[PDB]
Amino acid sequence: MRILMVGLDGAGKTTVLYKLKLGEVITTIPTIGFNVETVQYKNISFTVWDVGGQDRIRSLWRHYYRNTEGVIFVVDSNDRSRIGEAREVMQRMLNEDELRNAAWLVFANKQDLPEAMSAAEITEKLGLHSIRNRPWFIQATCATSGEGLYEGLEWLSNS
Amino acid sequence: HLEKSAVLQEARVFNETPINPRKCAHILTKILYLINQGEHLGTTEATEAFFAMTKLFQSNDPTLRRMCYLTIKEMSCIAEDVIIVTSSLTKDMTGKEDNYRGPAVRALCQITDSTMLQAVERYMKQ
Amino acid sequence: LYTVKAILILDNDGDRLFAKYYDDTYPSVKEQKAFEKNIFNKTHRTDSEIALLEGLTVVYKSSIDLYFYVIGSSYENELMLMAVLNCLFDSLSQMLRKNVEKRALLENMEGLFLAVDEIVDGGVILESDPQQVVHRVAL
Amino acid sequence: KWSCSQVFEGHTHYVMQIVINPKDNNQFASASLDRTIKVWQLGSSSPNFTLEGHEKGVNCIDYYSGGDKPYLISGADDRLVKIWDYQNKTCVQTLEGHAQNVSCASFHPELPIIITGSEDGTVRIWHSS
Repeated sequence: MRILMVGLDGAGKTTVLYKLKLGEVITTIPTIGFNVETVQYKNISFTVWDVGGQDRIRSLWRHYYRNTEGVIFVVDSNDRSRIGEAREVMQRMLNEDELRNAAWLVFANKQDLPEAMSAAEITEKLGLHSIRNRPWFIQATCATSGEGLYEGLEWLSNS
Repeated sequence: HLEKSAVLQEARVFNETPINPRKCAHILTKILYLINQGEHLGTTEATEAFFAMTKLFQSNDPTLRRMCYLTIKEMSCIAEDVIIVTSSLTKDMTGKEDNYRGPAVRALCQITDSTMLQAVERYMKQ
Repeated sequence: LYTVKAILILDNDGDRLFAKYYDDTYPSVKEQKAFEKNIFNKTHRTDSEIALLEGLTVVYKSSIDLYFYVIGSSYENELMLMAVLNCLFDSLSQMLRKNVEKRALLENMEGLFLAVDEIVDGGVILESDPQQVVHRVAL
Repeated sequence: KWSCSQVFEGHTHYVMQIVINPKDNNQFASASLDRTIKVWQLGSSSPNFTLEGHEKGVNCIDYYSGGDKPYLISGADDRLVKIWDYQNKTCVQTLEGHAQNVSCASFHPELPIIITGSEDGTVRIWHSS
């Protein structure tokens, strides 16, 4: 299974990936580029493309769209200023023809932080209810603990 | 020997999911052949082939690594959004064996520009 | 930093089976082939380790259906250039798993391309040890 | 009044030394003679990642101090002190240490050197460049 994981910078995309691959919480640098890794979960081998979220790189995601079976969209639940921006990025991503049938999994992340928005709140802000054309799911996660990560891999594998 | 259009085109599959070190390495050999035999690449297809190859750097095989160094230098100037390949070259460059070591520094440094200069320095000093 | 101007391995007409230009003076096919025809015409049907063409010492050798070239400066001599040319012949032979002829080169176009880039790098002599080149390259 | 806040279970051998990372005090590394130095977080009993910092057990762990220095050092009884970068996860270099089992090794903060000690009664200072 081919997976594209994106989201704004600092959402926790690489932390998520290497928690999944190494069971370890690594010390990230901003990703100017991608990381690509293969992860085994329950007889599925997920090839995850973690593509950096800062602006220059954001402009490049479209090259990773093609062949994508599922999309992990990571959100920093503690950052309320950038939630609209996330909504804007994700909405036009939903309009992409190469992403047309891909399974849509939102991770509301850093759920560990006291003022993190809830997954329900995030669902309203991102406009997730309005997707009728394909599968979507939202999952509260904490990438450092590992909470919600495998519930994500589970949902994804049931595409 | 070859046709530049067909070979530049079929390279675009790398950009998607297929990585197939054998097939891609061959396709790369063909690129080097088009230049060597004496031909001139077409820019759209070249630009496309360049973005595709960077995915191929994930798989670490000494022949595929080799193809990748010559092909990116030749295709570097007739290609766009080449910057993505720096990381992949550093990853290769630190990997011990002369096949990677020497050929990568040369391919990396050619593509590398003053912004990118800083990145290559630890690996360069070594 | 500069010794080798270019390396060419040419069929017995001077046409490009191969050339890889360690000069920036031939990138276009027309002129790369012209150069190749030029060096092959002087040097050929008189085998020695010396030729003087274009004011540059050209060192060359031959095989069954190829003439093998290093072009370098003429402030030097044949022997310095020859060490590159010997590497070029040798390394291709050991690499391909067959002596340099048009057939060996064509048989493995990839081994040939990679092997020559290790020998010369932008006109500096990167490598000159045939053994080193061959291990360094993977078919 | 010195209640047991958390217990860390990870190390399978004699935990020779503990140091706190100065970039996140919630993180510490512990060196154990099990040929690793494991970076742990307070929150997590278990070591959230393991580094295999040495080959003949790790006597000491230290961080190279600062707000922008993610480094580990390992000392071992293989006569050697090793420098590691925790950010990249590679072993930056190996330090000759001493001519006998390196008892401990540490980083000086200001000066570019590593100061090591050995059971041969000798201390050596190495330039970290």
